[PDB]
Amino acid sequence: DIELTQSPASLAVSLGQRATISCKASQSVDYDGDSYMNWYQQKPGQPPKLLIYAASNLESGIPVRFSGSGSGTDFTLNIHPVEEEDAATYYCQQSNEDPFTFGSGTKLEIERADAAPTVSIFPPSSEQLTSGGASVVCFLNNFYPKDINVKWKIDGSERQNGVLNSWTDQDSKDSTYSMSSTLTLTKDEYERHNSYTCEATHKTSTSPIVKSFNR
Amino acid sequence: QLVQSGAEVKKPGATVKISCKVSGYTFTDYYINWMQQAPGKGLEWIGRIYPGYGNTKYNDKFKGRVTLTADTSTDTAYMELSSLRSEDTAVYFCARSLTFFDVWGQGTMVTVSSASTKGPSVFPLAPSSKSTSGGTAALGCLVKDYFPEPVTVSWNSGALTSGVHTFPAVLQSSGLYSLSSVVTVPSSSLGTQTYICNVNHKPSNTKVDKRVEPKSCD
Repeated sequence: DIELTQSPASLAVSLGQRATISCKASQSVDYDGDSYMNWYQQKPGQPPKLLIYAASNLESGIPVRFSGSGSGTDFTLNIHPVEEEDAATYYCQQSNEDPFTFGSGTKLEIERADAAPTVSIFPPSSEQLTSGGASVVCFLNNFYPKDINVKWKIDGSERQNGVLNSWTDQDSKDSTYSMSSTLTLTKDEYERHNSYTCEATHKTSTSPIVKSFNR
Repeated sequence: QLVQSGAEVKKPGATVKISCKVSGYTFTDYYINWMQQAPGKGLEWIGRIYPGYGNTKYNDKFKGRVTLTADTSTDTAYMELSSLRSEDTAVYFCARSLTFFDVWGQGTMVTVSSASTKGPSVFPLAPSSKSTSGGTAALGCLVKDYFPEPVTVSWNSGALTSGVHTFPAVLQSSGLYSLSSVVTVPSSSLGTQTYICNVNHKPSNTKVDKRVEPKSCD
């Protein structure tokens, strides 16, 4: 089996800058009069879409700013005016000798100005309380970089268990990240205490952003 | 055009058979390949069939576990995957001549899990308490403990679109999915504007419209 070796595993550039990714095949893919190497772009939750085939031929519809080069074993995909729109994983695939094989892919991420999260805290709903549940939610929206820490405090003391965190994909337009932190307690635990706060530690501030309410 | 069969839900050990109906060319003339993609993961080739002869070739990962067939009579190709495991959860695509490009089906989501189909509970994420006057408030709905994917969320019957974020669901250790759908709004609107999240989980034919109101103390 031909092995496809892509590098780097991930790229991080600012909008407008040029980027180059490499794909090396374990043996020459040159046949007929062309190299059977294709590049595909896969955006989050989407099926892959072809960019280049025959190593350097652009699919109809693809901009000039996507350029494929190489022959034999060394191939490259270059993207000029990089934008948020280009945020995806790029795979190369060889079609010279079966089985057809894909590279591990190169994840293109964009850099931007650091942005402090907009933090919102939500007390448990009346509906959830009617049952035996009580979840406290904090939204940490439109921040950068992705690296962030959330700490939950109940009456001033940290609570580590019963928290679920989730990060959105990098925004397709402004290249920011958002995250949700849910602290689930029993109805009894919730009513037993008064002060609930989530503290967001991000490089944008020397001190964590604090949002809190008292029951 | 390549049109695939609907989404599938299967228990571990079961089998799934996905269909790929073709039109707009001579079906027997081109190889049909299938490629799958686990949620937020890359692309993985599974095998090809020669519709003319019915000859096949499979990736080593699936050899003895996948069967590809076709009915030239109705220009349809099939992928059957047996001894299903949770790792098989992925969108499955058929593609005509993937090596020499070109055309892809829309994809078929197959979810494999010991979990059973279930409608979500929809809890309000009450408008954020503001210690100081004037700002932005966040509110939403927690759409918890459903199976399988997907669910759709709108706000005020699609009237409210600005500042809405419906997050990718997380797969809880229980085997059920949970997601949040939030919106940021001016704090000043909380007194006067009604906010309802409209949740639709078609797999369980469940539809919920949940009013998200300020806490009684607010």
